Amino acid sequence: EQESVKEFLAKAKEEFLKKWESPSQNTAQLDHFDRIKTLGTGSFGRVMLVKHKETGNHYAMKILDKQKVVKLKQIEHTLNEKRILQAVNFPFLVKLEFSFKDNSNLYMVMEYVPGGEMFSHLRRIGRFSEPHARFYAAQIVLTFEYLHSLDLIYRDLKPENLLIDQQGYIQVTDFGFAKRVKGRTWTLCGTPEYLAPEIILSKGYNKAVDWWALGVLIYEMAAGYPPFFADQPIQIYEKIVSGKVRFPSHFSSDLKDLLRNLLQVDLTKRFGNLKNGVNDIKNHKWFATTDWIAIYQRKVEAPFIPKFKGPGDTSNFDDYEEEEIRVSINEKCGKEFTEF
Ligand SMILES: COC(=O)c1ccc(C[NH3+])cc1
Repeated sequence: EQESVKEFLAKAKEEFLKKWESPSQNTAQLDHFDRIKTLGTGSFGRVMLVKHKETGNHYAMKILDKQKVVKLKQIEHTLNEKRILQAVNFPFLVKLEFSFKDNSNLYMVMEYVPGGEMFSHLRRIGRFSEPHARFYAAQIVLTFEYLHSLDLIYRDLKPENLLIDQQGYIQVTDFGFAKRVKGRTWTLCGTPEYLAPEIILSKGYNKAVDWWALGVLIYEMAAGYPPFFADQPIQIYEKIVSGKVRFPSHFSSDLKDLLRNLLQVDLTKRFGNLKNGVNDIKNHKWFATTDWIAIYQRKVEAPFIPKFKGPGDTSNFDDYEEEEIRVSINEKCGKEFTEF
């Protein structure tokens, strides 16, 4: 309710809407870049480290195969991802620098963050101390305050999507499930361990699912494993809907209290979804040592700085089979992707 935050968010929304209404398109092409390395791969796309041939800058180029996007029912999702990313601007979101398409693929050319995914660092270290988890959590809280004020739901919070930058701060990547939603939406998406009960139960759900996922993330960062862990998805889902969570004895009382309010099965009682909105989270005791403005301004010294040798270093990412980027001589799926 600080007039300061109100005016910040009002300007943020004005700027977002202008870009949302008139999206950029076709701002580079493939032969402006050299291919370096595959950084990730999935059922309909890949992320490739590339270097711009004129500037020498490195980028993470997400390449989506239009035919596979169609087959796996991701058309609208890919259009969401690009339209949202070209319109947002926040310190903890990876920046989309260029986008374009060709006969075969869609391309989103993002700033490359060489420090790696939080997932790798968390697994390597085991767990994060509460201060370390809190530093990251505060960045997600502010990011969700920003996104939700724009009527955006993120829907893919998990450690793999949180890159650690050169200053040790988070950059959220992968807007593949992000959507502009006034009210409710219905698509089943997200990784099993992070799904809110109302997603599992096929309800019309809202931004409260992001706050649930933050609870899962904070738990996993501080414990080293997620709260509803089980060997198969159906067993995970039974635990999620049950309303039962066990906390390690090393968790502080303040942490347990915050988590009970984020991991609240009843979405109408969940922190982030009450009348006081995000302030129930920002004002919670677990965040008492957090200077929200200093986090936003990146003035807090980070818990650690990833080790890397320079902007082209791939040592914090892992190795994948290197496959061709073939571009068909014939246009595929042109109609479906006209707006991209
Ligand atoms: C800005 O995006 C990146 O730097 C990046 C994204 C995804 C991966 C692999 N999951 C690696 C790097």
